[PDB]
Amino acid sequence: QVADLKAFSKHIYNAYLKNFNMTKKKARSILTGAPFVIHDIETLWQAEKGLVWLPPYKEISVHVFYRCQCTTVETVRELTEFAKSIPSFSSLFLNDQVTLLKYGVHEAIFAMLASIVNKDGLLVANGSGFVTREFLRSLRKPFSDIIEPKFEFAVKFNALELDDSDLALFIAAIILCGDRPGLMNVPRVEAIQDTILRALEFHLQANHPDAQYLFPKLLQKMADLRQLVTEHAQMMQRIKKTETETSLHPLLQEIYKD
Amino acid sequence: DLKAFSKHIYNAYLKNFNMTKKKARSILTGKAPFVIHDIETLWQAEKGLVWLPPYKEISVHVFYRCQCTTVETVRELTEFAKSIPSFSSLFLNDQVTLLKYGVHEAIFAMLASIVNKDGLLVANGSGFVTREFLRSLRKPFSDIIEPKFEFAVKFNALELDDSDLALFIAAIILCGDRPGLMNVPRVEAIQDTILRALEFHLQANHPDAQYLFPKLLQKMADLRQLVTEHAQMMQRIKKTETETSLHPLLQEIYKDMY
Ligand SMILES: CCCCCCOc1ccc(C[C@H](CC)C(=O)O)cc1CNC(=O)c1ccc(C(F)(F)F)cc1
Ligand SMILES: CCCCCCOc1ccc(C[C@H](CC)C(=O)O)cc1CNC(=O)c1ccc(C(F)(F)F)cc1
Ligand SMILES: CCCCCCCO[C@@H]1O[C@H](CO)[C@@H](O)[C@H](O)[C@H]1O
Ligand SMILES: CCCCCCCO[C@@H]1O[C@H](CO)[C@@H](O)[C@H](O)[C@H]1O
Repeated sequence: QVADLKAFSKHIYNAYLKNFNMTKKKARSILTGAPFVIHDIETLWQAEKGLVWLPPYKEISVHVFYRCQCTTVETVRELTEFAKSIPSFSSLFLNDQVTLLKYGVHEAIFAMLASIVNKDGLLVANGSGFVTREFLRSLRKPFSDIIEPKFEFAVKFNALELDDSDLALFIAAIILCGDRPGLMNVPRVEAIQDTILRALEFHLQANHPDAQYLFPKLLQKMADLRQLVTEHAQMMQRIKKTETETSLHPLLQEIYKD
Repeated sequence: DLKAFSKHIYNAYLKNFNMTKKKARSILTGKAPFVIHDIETLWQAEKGLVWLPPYKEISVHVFYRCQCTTVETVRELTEFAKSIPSFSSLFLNDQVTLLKYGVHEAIFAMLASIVNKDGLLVANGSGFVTREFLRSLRKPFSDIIEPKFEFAVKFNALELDDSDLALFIAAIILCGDRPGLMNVPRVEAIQDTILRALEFHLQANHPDAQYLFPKLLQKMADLRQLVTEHAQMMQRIKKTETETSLHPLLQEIYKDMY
């Protein structure tokens, strides 16, 4: 058990290093010293005009909302490849894999957004841009509702000071979740998750030897993320109800379908 | 390119399907399987001569063995599909949608390879269960059997070989009008490529065949009707035979078929 955990953790980290475009290590070097700062309409237009970088244009709040969907779609592709590299995730039947991804990606996305964020804003477009928290909060309701809860979570999450190797096991535990609706092989997914959680506590003891209560704090963060996604899906429902001209990407339609 | 397309599909077929039609026709012709034709021969077959939920009765036992072969063939069809150009490029939920509505059409076409008018090869060709015995099972279980033999005899009269079947099965899976497909234009495009490859392949492989390609297009329509009728019998069995188990994968496949 103790010898198999270190190899397991290393395999998952490699799956992480191989599949995600931005690491917290890379992100943290960009945010400590250059990204083009986007803080109003004019700089946002600048960024789109090649300094940094879709359905037909409409308005600024809707354009940003569309760029949020695009990052989700791309992060889902990365999370799908990550999960496939996970031990025995690929042994599940394909429909169980889709179930885990469907109900797990947004929990993992919000955890991973914390890596590319500080209290003042968000790295965008491979870290070549930085969009400020203040500009994001200046958008129109209902679109601005979805913004600040994610910053409030990320600031508290970044306080735990996790690194990419911790995060790789954290995300894997989010995905391999046994109580997802419609899951076929519940005992098999619970088994995989228990191994990942075991590997995670072992990894934390070695990587953060002085850290107080870090494993149960992380388990609590997993419950916070489910609550965060719950509130986020509620706000997406309001956007769908009250902003009928605004489009939702087909993949997000499938994720949010009941 | 188009020959290369067919050769790639053919190799993914030989790589992923343990029993080929060539092999099956060698066994069934005589280049010798234990014949299962009644209760006693079936018992001998289970007692190591040839080879699950707890036993209930004979007709349910065979019904369970039918489910086991579907589960195993879905696994092979999943890997065959994942080896097809641009099937893997679809999103995973679209891949599952195609398999969900495609596997039984492919399964019934592929079962024709291991069948003659008298019965069916079982357990890697080591057994042969007679159409006679299968028809003699209790209703409602026996109802699922004879429409399949009817289809297969006529299907075998076209005298396809494994090279033809590989493209036929690929065309069945990559099917653009499956319910709930996300990227219909991309699936329709892949299907059109397979079908053009098949037309081209049948020209070379069956030069003297008359109307073979449109006959095969008609067999694909016949397969879809055979599966609709089969799905209705399966739902009636779940209604009237509450003690009989249905494998979870089959529960998920038949959940929304009418
Ligand atoms: C740590 C918290 C950061 C909070 C910021 C809000 O970020 C988000 C909130 C919610 C979602 C979930 C989506 C909603 C459609 C889903 O439902 O899938 C995604 C993002 C990700 N946003 C971006 O990456 C982003 C934002 C702006 C721009 C730009 F440059 F245009 F301004 C470019 C990219
Ligand atoms: C012309 C083609 C063949 C026709 C014969 C009927 O065969 C079938 C009909 C319907 C299905 C679809 C399933 C049903 C649950 C689904 O709904 O998925 C599968 C089979 C495949 N049967 C077997 O392989 C089989 C049968 C008997 C035994 C044995 F030895 F125990 F008696 C062992 C294996
Ligand atoms: C192994 C490939 C064949 C799998 C076929 C079974 C697919 O079932 C479907 O899986 C989906 C989750 O992914 C659910 O949303 C659907 O409710 C369910 O019907
Ligand atoms: C790309 C991996 C992430 C996919 C997440 C979205 C999955 O959507 C679900 O796909 C299933 C078909 O497979 C359908 O049965 C469900 O109705 C649908 O909600």
